[PDB]
This record gives sequence, C-alpha cells and structure tokens, in this order.
Amino acid sequence: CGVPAIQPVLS
Amino acid sequence: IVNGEEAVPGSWPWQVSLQDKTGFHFCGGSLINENWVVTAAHCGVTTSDVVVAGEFDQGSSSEKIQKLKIAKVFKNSKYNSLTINNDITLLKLSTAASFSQTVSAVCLPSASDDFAAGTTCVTTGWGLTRY
Amino acid sequence: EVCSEQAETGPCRAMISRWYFDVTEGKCAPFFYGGCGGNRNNFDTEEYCMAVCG
Amino acid sequence: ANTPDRLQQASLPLLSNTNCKKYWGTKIKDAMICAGASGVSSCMGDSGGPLVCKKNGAWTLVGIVSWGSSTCSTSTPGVYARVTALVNWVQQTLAAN
Repeated sequence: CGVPAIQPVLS
Repeated sequence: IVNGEEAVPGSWPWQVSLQDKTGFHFCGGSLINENWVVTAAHCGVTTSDVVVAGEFDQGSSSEKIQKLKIAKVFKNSKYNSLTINNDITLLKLSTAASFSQTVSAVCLPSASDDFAAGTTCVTTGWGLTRY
Repeated sequence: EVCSEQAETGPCRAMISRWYFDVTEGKCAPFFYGGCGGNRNNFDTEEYCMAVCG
Repeated sequence: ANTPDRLQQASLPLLSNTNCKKYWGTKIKDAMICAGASGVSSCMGDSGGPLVCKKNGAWTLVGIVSWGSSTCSTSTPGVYARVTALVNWVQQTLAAN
C-alpha cells in the first residue's frame, strides 16, 4: 500500500 | 483544489471518483484494499452511487477505468451532522477492484501514529480549482 | 421564511446538486450543496422545491 | 466556479489542534485534523478524498477531506477527518463485514 507504481511528482 | 497542480496520470492510484446515477462526481474516496473505499460521511453515498477507479481525466473516453458498484455503505455511527465529527463512511464494493499500476491501495495508519504539526502532506481531488 | 433564505453551500466539500427558491426569479434554481450545514431552502429536486416554495 | 477534468494535487502542512483552534475554536473536535491555511485549499468536490503523508516511505491516509472555509479560502485551516482517530472503527468494520 502507499507506493504508487507511477510515482507522483510534487511541483 | 484551489491553488494546486495537475497530478501525474495514475500517480495517486487509490484516488477514486464517487459518481451518482447520472455519473456526476460529487465526492472522492480512497481505496484501502480491493473491496473497500473510505470516504466522508457527509457525502451521503448510497448503493445507487458508483465508485470509479483508475481515473485522471473526466472528460476523457480512452482511459481504462473501473466503474465498480457499491454493495454496502457504512457511515460511522458516531457521525454528527452538526459538528461534522467522525466524518467517515466505508464503502464495500459489490464487485472487487482489479489492482494495476494505476489502481492500488493507500496505507492506513495506526491509531498510535503521530504525524506532527508542520508535516507537509498531500491532498488530491477533482474539486473546484477556483471557488 | 425558509423560501427567502440565500442558497447555502455550507462548510463541507461535497458537490451535491440541490435546489433553492430564488425570490429574484420567482422560481426554484439549482445550486451546489457541500453536504452539511446550510439551511432549509435546500431541496433535492426542482419539483419538490416548487411544491414547497412555489 | 471552475471544476477540473484532470485530477489535481496539492502539498499542504499539518497544523496543531491549538493553532487550528485559533481560527475555528471549539469547532475542531477530537476526530479532526487541520491542514492547509498555506496558499491552497480543498474545495467542493474534494470531500471524501485523501490527505496523505508518507509514513516510512509509504503514503499513509492521515486525513479525509471534510469541511472548512465555505468560500475555500487558501488562508484558513482546512479540516479533515483524522484517520488515526477513526482507524480502529475502520478495522472493526472490515473485520465484521
């Protein structure tokens, strides 16, 4: 859980 | 979200869109496993509403999304409509979600976890970007 | 009079379609309800709104 | 007045109950956590959505979009349901349904 395959990028 | 930015498609796999009969997004929610979505108690979700997973663009037609029906709704019995305390409802999907790279679960904390003040966290959604 | 009160979205962050009697138009008009709070000039349908206020 | 087609995200800081109460007073109850008041704001349509913080390198659901400034002011504290205060209820529900 909580580890997106597609990494989120903030900014 | 007012003053936020567009997310990377599929980067918040637990994020679901709660729609009604007309397919109108009225709230969001989070997948905690393949068959349960945690949302807000004030959203007023019913079995007639549909949970949509693996989504990014709502005006899109190509995305491989999952429109899962709701079989059971469980609003926290302690939810106060005046104070809005215990604003949490659990949704059990009739048909379980199929996990992929763009559809997965968020971690749940322990009742004893301390996320201290000042901690930068993230909020996601299809809510108004301008009031 | 509930029918003359302003349409209130409330403090909550939902985007629920509701209806309120618009004294200006003399008819019921749609607005988006947040899910909590607000007032009684809040109906789920234009028909029920008309039945109650019009 | 502008509802987005594409999913939006926003970084925001967690706030102390005391600091939050400085604005919302007694409205802030035990199962609530405040975040925001920093230039961004959850708004209509965001309800039920997640407020995540990465515990041990993994995104953990710390809050659920609930309520706040009726005009979505980016300067007032946003109030989210505190998941640590509701997690056991969650577990108990999964364990019985």
